[PDB]
Amino acid sequence: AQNPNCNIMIFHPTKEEFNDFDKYIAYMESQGAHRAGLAKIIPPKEWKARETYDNISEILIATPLQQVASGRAGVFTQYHKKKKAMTVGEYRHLANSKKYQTPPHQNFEDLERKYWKNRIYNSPIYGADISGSLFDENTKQWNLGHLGTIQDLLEKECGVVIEGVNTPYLYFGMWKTTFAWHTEDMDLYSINYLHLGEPKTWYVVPPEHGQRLERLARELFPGSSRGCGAFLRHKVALISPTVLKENGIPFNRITQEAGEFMVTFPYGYHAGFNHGFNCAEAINFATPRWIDYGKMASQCSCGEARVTFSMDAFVRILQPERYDLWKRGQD
Ligand SMILES: [NH3+]NC(=O)c1ccc(-c2nn[nH]n2)cc1
Ligand SMILES: [Cl-]
Ligand code: NA
Ligand code: NI
Ligand SMILES: [Zn+2]
Repeated sequence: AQNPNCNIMIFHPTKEEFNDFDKYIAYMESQGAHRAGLAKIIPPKEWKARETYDNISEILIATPLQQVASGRAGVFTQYHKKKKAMTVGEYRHLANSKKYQTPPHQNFEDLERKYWKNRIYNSPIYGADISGSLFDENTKQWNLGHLGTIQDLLEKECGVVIEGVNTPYLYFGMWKTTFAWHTEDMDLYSINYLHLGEPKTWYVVPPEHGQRLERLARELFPGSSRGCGAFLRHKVALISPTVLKENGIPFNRITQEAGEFMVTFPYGYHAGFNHGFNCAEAINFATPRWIDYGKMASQCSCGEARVTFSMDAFVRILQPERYDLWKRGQD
């Protein structure tokens, strides 16, 4: 069995290997990459996303979100407070202000230590889920706006057309902006390209061990758990690497830098934080190997989670017994 310890693998495709997206995902899996839940892909030197980032300041962040924590430094939830709209140029200036700028630090480990010590005492602002793309239309390899759609994948695997579309999203981050522990909607894959700026640190639990993380989360957030049997679907809970280690939870960590892709695999729980001002682009995708994960994915039906109408067809077709109750939770 490949990659039996479930390490995060890093790949360096050649320009030729970068042509066929789907083929390379399958190749990574043949090497056991999926066992970790996350892989890093470093593009060949010949490749570029777009020519420059000099002209992005006028993009609008219509609803920046302030991420306010409660709890303890290693075990906390966060809620998103809506702020007034601002441009990417305005948000960059805010990220670099004394209030929000990254502190002086020696290396990525020293910054990580500072993050876990101090995150809860600050409330960073970030831009999330902004439909759009920064890949140039002429970039033919690994352009996140031009991957096979999930709806076409289900049609090719299972036989029936469904409604829905599948387009990328942009994210603008600053120091301490935080992504809570989660798997993707319907346990899909995701891919994330860090276009510009400071790094993003990721934590990931192997898919084979995801129920260990779920168990711990129920223990650590007991009121949440009573409320919803899939509360990690709400994407609000943080548990530090120290606490995971204390509890014996298998996990790994890695830092993504500008110009690198990260792929998350079906049912790979992940969380992390941004080092400073940055811009990333991400989208969910499927392969044939996803279909069984999608059939088995937990669902939140308590109301809290709420998602793109595109998830409706996936539930309806893959999970007909659960559909009516899930649909009640979407209202
Ligand atoms: N599936 N979405 C993610 O894994 C994800 C979600 C949000 C963020 C984020 N970056 N700064 N705050 N949150 C980063 C990644
Ligand atoms: Cl700090
Ligand atoms: Na490890
Ligand atoms: Ni994710
Ligand atoms: Zn719920």
